[PDB]
Amino acid sequence: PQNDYIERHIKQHGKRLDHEERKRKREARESHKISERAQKLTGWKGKQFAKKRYAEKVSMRKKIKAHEQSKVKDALPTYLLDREQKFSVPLPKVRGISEEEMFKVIKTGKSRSKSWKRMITKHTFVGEGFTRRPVKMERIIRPSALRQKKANVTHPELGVTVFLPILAVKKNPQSPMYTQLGVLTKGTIIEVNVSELGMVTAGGKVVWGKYAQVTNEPDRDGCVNAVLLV
Amino acid sequence: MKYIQTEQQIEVPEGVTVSIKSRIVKVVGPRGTLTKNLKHIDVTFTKVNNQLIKVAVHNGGRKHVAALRTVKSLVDNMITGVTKGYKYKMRYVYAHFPINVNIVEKDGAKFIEVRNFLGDKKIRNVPVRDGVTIEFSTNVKDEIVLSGNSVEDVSQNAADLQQICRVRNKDIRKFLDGIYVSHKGFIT
Amino acid sequence: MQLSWKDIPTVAPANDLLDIVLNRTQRKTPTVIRPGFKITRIRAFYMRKVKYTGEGFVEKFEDILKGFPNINDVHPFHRDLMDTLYEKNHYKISLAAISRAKSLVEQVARDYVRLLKFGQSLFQCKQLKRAALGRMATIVKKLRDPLAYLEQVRQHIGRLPSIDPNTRTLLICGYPNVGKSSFLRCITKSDVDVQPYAFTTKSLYVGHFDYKYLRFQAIDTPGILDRPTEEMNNIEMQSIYAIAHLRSCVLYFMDLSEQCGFTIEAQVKLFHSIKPLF
Amino acid sequence: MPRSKRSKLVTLAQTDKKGRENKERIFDEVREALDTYRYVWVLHLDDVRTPVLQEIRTSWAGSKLIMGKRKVLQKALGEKREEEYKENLYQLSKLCSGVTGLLFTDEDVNTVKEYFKS
Amino acid sequence: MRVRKRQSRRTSTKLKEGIKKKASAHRKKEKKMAKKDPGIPSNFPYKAKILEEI
Amino acid sequence: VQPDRRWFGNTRVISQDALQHFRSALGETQKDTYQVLLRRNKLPMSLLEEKDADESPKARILDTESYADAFGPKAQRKRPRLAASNLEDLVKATNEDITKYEEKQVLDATLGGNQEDKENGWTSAAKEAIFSKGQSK
Amino acid sequence: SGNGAQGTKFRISLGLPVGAIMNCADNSGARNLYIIAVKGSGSRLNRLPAASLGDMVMATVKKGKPELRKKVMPAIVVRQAKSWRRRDGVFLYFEDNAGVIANPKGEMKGSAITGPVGKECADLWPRVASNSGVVV
RNA sequence: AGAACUGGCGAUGCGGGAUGAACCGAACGUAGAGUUAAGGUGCCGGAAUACACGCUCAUCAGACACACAAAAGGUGUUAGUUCAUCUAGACAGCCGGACGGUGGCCAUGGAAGUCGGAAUCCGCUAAGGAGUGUGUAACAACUCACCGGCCGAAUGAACUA
RNA sequence: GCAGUCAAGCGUUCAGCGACAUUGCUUUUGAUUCUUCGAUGUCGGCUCUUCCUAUCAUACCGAAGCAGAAUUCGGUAAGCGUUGGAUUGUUCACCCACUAAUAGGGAGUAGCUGGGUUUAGACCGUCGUGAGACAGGUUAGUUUACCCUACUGAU
Ligand SMILES: [Mg+2]
Repeated sequence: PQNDYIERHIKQHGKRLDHEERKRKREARESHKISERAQKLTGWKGKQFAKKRYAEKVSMRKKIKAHEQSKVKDALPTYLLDREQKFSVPLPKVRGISEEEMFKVIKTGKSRSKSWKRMITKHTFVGEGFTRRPVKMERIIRPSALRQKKANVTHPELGVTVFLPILAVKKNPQSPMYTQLGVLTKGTIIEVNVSELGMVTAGGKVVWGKYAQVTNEPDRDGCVNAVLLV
Repeated sequence: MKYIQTEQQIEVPEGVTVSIKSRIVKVVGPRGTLTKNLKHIDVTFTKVNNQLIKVAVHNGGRKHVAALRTVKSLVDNMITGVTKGYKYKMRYVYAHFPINVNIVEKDGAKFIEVRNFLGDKKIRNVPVRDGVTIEFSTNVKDEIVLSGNSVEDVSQNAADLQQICRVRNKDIRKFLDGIYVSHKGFIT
Repeated sequence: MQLSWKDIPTVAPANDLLDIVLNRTQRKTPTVIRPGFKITRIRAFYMRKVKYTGEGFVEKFEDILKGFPNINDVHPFHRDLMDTLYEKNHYKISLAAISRAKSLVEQVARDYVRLLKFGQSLFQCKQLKRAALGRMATIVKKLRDPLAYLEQVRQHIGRLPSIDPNTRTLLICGYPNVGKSSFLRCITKSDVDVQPYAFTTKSLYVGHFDYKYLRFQAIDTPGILDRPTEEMNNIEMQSIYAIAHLRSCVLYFMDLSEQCGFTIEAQVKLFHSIKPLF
Repeated sequence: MPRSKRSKLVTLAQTDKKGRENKERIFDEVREALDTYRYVWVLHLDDVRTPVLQEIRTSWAGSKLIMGKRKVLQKALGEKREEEYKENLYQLSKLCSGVTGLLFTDEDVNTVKEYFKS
Repeated sequence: MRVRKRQSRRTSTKLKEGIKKKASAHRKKEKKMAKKDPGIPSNFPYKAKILEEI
Repeated sequence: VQPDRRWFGNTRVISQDALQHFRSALGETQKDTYQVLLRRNKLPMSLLEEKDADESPKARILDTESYADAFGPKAQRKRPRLAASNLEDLVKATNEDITKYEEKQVLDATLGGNQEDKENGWTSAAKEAIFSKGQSK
Repeated sequence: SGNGAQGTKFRISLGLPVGAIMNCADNSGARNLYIIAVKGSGSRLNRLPAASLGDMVMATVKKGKPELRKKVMPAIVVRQAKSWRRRDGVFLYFEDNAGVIANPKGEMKGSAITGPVGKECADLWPRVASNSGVVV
């Protein structure tokens, strides 16, 4: 131990007498083994084998193309080189969300026959001073687990995307009563803290906030994605 | 495309004769005789000049042509074994525990006995197949020579002899003890 | 722990680890659920799947973290050896990255379980479970290089020598090929190359012997040159720090023959230069 | 072969087959040397170390040694009298059997033969 | 030796109707999405005659 | 959704003078326990934070040398980086470090009582569930 | 048999189920041992693990020195009090069941053992026999 | 999903698709003879184990809807399309060369083509790439791209069905 | 998930679609995690039979720095096993004791069941001017067979 003992043993004693023949025969048989596996594997193992074969073939083709290319043979400053980088909304006419969905009837009392309550089962922004009211007064319920604070906004320019706090919701289509509720409901326009991106308009009036539109459905995702409206 | 007919040529040396039945092939020569039942192959034989035999398959497919080729190869191997014979040399290597090899006899089976392999107390007996003779080499320390007329029998015996000494559960990168086929050649 | 940290659990690369975890989650847990089942059943099934995946990833990361020797505050000699061999900065950075990935996986699993507890449809729960699995897969994929580096360093550390500094040990010093390996082989039973080429031993070699019923261990080292330590290889630094940290009594070997073409004057100059360590 | 066929061992080597272009070039060179030099010799060197071949080539800078495929050299020298490049050149081409081998030089025949003997 | 279960090949006409409806929908979807020569073959012994006629 | 110049409109633009005033106020203002906050007056706090510091966290060493370069089959890191410039400095920094490590080990061993479990092989009994309250979900 | 025990052990009556209390038979200061688990016990539905003479068990000190409280340590039963068939052809039992606390290697903590020590336990545990002044 | 047109079922028997509200056939009095639809002609089951060309060996094919799993992968098979080399000896098999400037420049304990970074320049050829891979601390040695010598004739590469 | 690069390919007639890879996303020094935020609906257990492998262990093997011990993954493998317990100021889990192991799932079971649907009782808070119910909470409150089949035995 305490060293490359296997290497020293090989250099002093060598491999097995049939080791070379065994390795050569296994290498020769590898083609038949691959062919048999391509036809015998089942139970989703065939899917993985086919995917790996596809990846290997693509990699080999790309390597061959690169080798052939080798055999054939914007104006950044010195301190920035060798470094990494109509008024229509991007998503008009979003799918309409029914009023029956997103409002789960919640039943209360020993005899659950006076529900009178509604729960919003979609992500919503509830401001900074939310402070739930008494139980007897609250009708619409938005669980805290569904309350989002920071939204992922992608900059159309520079291809850079940053995680920024949500400021407010301005225009949610489909009965903007939901806008008042603050539901995201992909297709909504929300204010975002653009201060991080350092956008400055003419006149020295640095912009720390701007509009943005959510591009992903938060119902089926654990994150909020939006496209910055430059 | 189901070729109309494909044939191959088998060369029979003057020193041996090969009588063939419907599909049973018998080879006779100085060293001995061999037989093989090829009734499952469905091929035809035909003499031309008493020294060459042509095996042909009419309306045979690619697989049938391959079977014809392997039949020709088997016939050639049998002829070579009958004429020259085959000689297999096997060497056993040990690091600490010497390997004791002896040809014991019980009821005429003539098992090959290997003892003290890697210090194991178990006695390994490898039966000797028909038509193959095993003799310990002389002037080549730690070597055993297997000879016979049939390639299949000698090869299977050598494979079994080397496999019976399998190193189980130990790192093959360190334990080099075992039995290996050092060289394959003809008796002549 | 100390003394031959050989029992570190092997760690597979990022791709292999992710594949193993996903296969285990798919196999051990049930995979059959139907839309006709109550929404509670589907929610429980998907939450259980996500929790199982998170638990598997957490267990793997915890095992990897525990296995390693925790280079900090182990021992000056062992700590310095690890720093010289595995680039202690990079080793600590990789292990901290693994620990951070573990916490990220825990947070992702908890958040996704909380979100999925409010699931309202089979498709929504399936999408949430897929999102959690994809987040875990991306976190694992981000760990590609550190896992590969840690596998190699784990192999090396398992194959490293295990000397006890507190014990009475010998140490051989001098120019390469002066006879350090030969002396170690002769004095005690050990497997060390005794070839005459420049650097026969590329690392430390240990050999035990008994004198007057007391256990002793001899240590052989590649050796050092007349360099002023401003520029030096890790091989020479290993010997330098072994001399510095170890209480061992050091023996300075010399060869007056034409071999070891650093003349007697060079040997004496090296001895004088290393005198502070002596 | 629809399937179950041999697979070529593809390797990313830098050299590529010269093709028929090299053969045509050697053919033209042989036909030019047949008239550019006063004497022609057929050298049967089955195998030789490349340094030895270069030493032989540089032994006389005032001469040219042509080698390559035997068939190409034979065709350049002519296979029949009906198309031989030079009179009786078919006879010389008929004599090549080994790994030839075609030396063109204006040096004295006796000197060349003595050098080859020594 | 301990062969496992085999998938039944029975038609299960409920599946017949389901597949018929699915195919009818798919054909309509494909139709809606729709709105939104090799020359002389080789190996022919008399391919030259085509060029002569041209 | 109807197109408009808003949404691509400017809403919350701030001026430099206001930013400077708020930055000064952050360090000037102090809180009083007898007074409680009612409104935070939504502000770009990001542009006002990042006060002066003198730490300069450790540089990204991985960028200069990757994991493979530090160690592996290639292992181009043939020499230690910034190692002690002299043998005397190495001895001075190692002899005292050994004593410090011994003192730290003694201090840690003063507590261990896991040593009894390690030696005698016994283990502490399971913590009673009653002592885990009130910490339920 | 398990670690520490030497040789094979023949089955005897199991008179010490989990949760049983047996008087301490060593001078370590413990008074009685509360058995929480039995080493080498079988796995079966609804079957409570049970110990016997010479078996190694994990038990907590219900009474005795405060230092020994709240911690579970291995113990070896020296008395059973339940009749068991000896191969010699006699059924015997002790006045009261008792055990001695020991380490996983079977080493004795107390320097002496009080009261009779079962023959099976003494034979199966060399350290117990060496620390036993009375056997049977 | 919202509409317009067009049939059936409801109120509908009968033969077929094993079994059926929508599928095919089809004009419902009681009878005799004959010819047919759709479906079938190895038995249950009335009718050719009929004739002719091919396609498939499946360690749970096939007789399964035409639609989701479905993008592809098989040194499993049959037939085709497009490009290449070829008696100026086609592919594959055996033996020889695989040079010299040269151990090319940076670091180096060791780095000679094959641990790492920029080059990757030129002479002689039939050919030699500052090197395709195995291995030595270091070369050495083995081997490949190509070429050369022996037999000889079709062979190779990508796609379609 | 969204926002981008490349194209093995498809192709308004070969501008558009597009496989495998790939960048931004959600404190680099194992340091902490003292967040653990609404499931309006139950789950969890006593006896007991069978079945699936997507195999925890036993059986046979390959690949792993597999020197040993020991450990990881993978191939076949359901023949046999997969346990004794604390916790309801909750128990959609959990800890520690052994054992080779304490793997995941279906048939569920008016056979028994504790939480839950709970009915005229009763006690504290909210609403309402009231009858009363609720955001709560606490508490006291049919049931087979001798008929047929199914199974175990017997003429
Ligand atoms: Mg040496």
